Amino acid sequence: MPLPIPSLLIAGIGSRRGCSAEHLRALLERTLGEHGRSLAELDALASIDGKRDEPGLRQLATLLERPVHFLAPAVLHDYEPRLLSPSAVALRETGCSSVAEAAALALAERLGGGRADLLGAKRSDDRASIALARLLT
Repeated sequence: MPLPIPSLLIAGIGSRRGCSAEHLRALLERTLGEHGRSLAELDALASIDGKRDEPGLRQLATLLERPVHFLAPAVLHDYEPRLLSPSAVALRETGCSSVAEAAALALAERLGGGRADLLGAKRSDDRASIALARLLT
């Protein structure tokens, strides 16, 4: 009996200082809606670990009752070659050319144990970026 899928869906988030839970949640909702996915289907949120706290992301994780994992800059860098939206601010600050895309892939593959795929390029506004990754199966 092959169980194909714990089908896994992860949202990677990169955000500017101060970005609210409500802002993030609205961007997240629109991003999921583009791909015909619902908040209810997310398994976890991912972002980059650093010193700065982001109360907005922790609050969003509490709203969703789902975890947020913060991943080492070094782990995210491993995903540079597979990113869809190679960036500046990001690359400058974090060494990583898209925090949202890298963190979504990196977490999906870590929780899921095989190859992950982005659903599309990240969606960004002035304050935050969201990317979605799933298990290649």
